[PDB]
Amino acid sequence: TTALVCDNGSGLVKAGFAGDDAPRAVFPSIVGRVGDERTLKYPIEHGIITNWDDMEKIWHHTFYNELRVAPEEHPTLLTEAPLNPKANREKMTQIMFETFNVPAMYVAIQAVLSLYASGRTTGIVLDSGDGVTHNVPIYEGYALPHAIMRLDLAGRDLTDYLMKILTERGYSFVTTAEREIVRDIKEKLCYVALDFENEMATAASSSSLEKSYELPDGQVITIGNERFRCPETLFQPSFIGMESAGIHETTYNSIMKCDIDIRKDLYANNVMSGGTTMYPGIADRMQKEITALAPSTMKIKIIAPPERKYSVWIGGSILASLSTFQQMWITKQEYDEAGPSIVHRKC
Amino acid sequence: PSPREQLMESIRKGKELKQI
Ligand SMILES: Nc1ncnc2c1ncn2[C@@H]1O[C@H](COP(=O)(O)OP(=O)(O)OP(=O)(O)O)[C@@H](O)[C@H]1O
Ligand SMILES: C/C1=C/C(=O)O[C@@H]2C[C@@H](CC[C@H](C)/C=C\CC1)O[C@@](O)([C@@H]1CSC(=O)N1)C2
Ligand SMILES: [Ca+2]
Repeated sequence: TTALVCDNGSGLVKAGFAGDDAPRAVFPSIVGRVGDERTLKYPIEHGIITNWDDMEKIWHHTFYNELRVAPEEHPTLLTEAPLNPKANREKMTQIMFETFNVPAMYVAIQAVLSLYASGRTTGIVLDSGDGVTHNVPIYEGYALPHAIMRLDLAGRDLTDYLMKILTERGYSFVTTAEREIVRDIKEKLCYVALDFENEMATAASSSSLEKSYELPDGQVITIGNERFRCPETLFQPSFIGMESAGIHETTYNSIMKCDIDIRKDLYANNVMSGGTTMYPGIADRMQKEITALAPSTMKIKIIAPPERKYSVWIGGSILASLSTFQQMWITKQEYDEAGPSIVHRKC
Repeated sequence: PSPREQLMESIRKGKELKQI
C-alpha cells in the first residue's frame, strides 16, 4: 500500500516512502560491510551501476536495515542516471522482481524527478551529485537523449581538488578519513564567486574572505581563495586537467541540441538539483553566464530551491504517490509475461 | 486527455507531502 522511493546515488542512497517530504534513510552507497556499517567500494560509479552484487547488498540494506520493510509488500520506484544503458535497466528490473519479489516497480530518470519536484514537466535540469553531473533537457517528462550532456566532474572531484590545493600549501590530505575531513570543509566553507578574477583579487587584498577550520589533531587551518577556487572547477574544468567545457557551456550546448521551438521554455526553466549545486552563489553565477551566452532578449530563470540536495528523491515521492501514476507501475504479472525488457515499454 | 497527460497535469498541480 505505501510505495517505496529509492534514489541510488554514486555517493548517497536516499530512500523512503512515497508521499513523505524527505527520505527517511540517507546513507553512503558503499560496501566494506554495508552503508553506515573488506577498503571501501562504491558500486555506483559516476551514476551507473558497476557492481551488481554489491548493489544488491545496498538494496537489501535499504529495505531490511534502513526502512524496515519487506520489498515484496510495496511498489518500488527506483531512480537511474540519464543515458543509463538499456542492459542496466533490464538488470535492475530483473533483480527487483526475481530477487526482491516486488509487486510492482518503476524506474525514473533522476533529473526528470527533480524537474517534477519543482512543479514542472518541461525544462532543463543541471543535476550535480557526488560522481556525475548532467544537463538534461526535458519535454513533457521525456528526457531528450540526443541533447543530454554528461560530465564526470562532481562533488567527489571537487573534494579531491580541494585536498590537492590544500596539500600544496603543506596541509596533507590523502587518506580516506582525510578525504572526509576535506568534504566537510568544502560543504561548510566553499562558495561560487560571481566573478572569479575579481574574487581572486579580494582574497589577496584583505583577510575578509577568510575562514578557519579546526582539524582532528587540533591544528586550525585557514582558507581563503580556496573557498571559491574549489567549485570554480565546475565552470573551469581545466583546473583538474579536464578538457570539457564548464557547466554553463554545457547547459548552452544542451539547449542548442534541442529544437529552437522549445528553447524559450528551457531558458526560462533551468532547475538545479543535487548536493553539488548547494554552493552559495552558484545560481547567480549560472544566471550570469547563461545570460552572456543566450540571445539578447531571452528570458533566463534559474530555479535552485533550498531543498535541492534531495529534490530527485522528493520528485520520486510525489510521482509514486499520485493517483494518476497508479496505472504506470510495471506489475509483477507484466514482468512474468514480458520479462526484463518490459522496462523499456513502461519507463 | 490521455492517462499520461492527466499525470503531467497532476505533477504541475503539485501536492502536500507528509512531514517525517
Ligand atoms: N552544502 C553543500 N555544498 C557543496 N557540496 C555539497 C553540500 N552538501 C552536499 N554536497 C556534496 O554533494 C554530494 C552528495 O550529493 P548527492 O547526494 O546529490 O549525490 P549522489 O546523488 O550520491 O551522486 P550522483 O547523482 O552523482 O550519482 C557530495 O559530494 C557532497 O559533498
Ligand atoms: C556524511 C556523508 C556524506 C557524503 O556525501 O558521503 C558520500 C559517501 C561517502 C562514502 C565514504 C564515507 C567515509 C562514508 C560516509 C560519509 C557520508 O564518500 C563521499 O564522502 C565522497 C568521498 S569525499 C566526497 O566528496 N565524496 C560521498
Ligand atoms: Ca544523485
